[PDB]
Amino acid sequence: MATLLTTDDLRRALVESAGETDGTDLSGDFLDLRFEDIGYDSLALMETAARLESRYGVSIPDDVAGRVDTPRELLDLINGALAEAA
Repeated sequence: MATLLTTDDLRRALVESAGETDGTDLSGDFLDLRFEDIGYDSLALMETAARLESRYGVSIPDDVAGRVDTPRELLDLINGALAEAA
């Protein structure tokens, strides 16, 4: 048993990192939009990644980090990576 990454948790983490609360509303459908579509800069995005690692005790690999595009796939990746742990 461990604390998995949830929708709302992910939604919070993006906000907690950036703080950008103008124009971009994650109160709807964000998982299907790309990071740049939800108004998140690459730098602020990787800052968010550090927050994920710090919370769930995980770590995101170099190559796969730059191979994602939408939040959904990021969520799926870390969820699946946790699912491989017992």
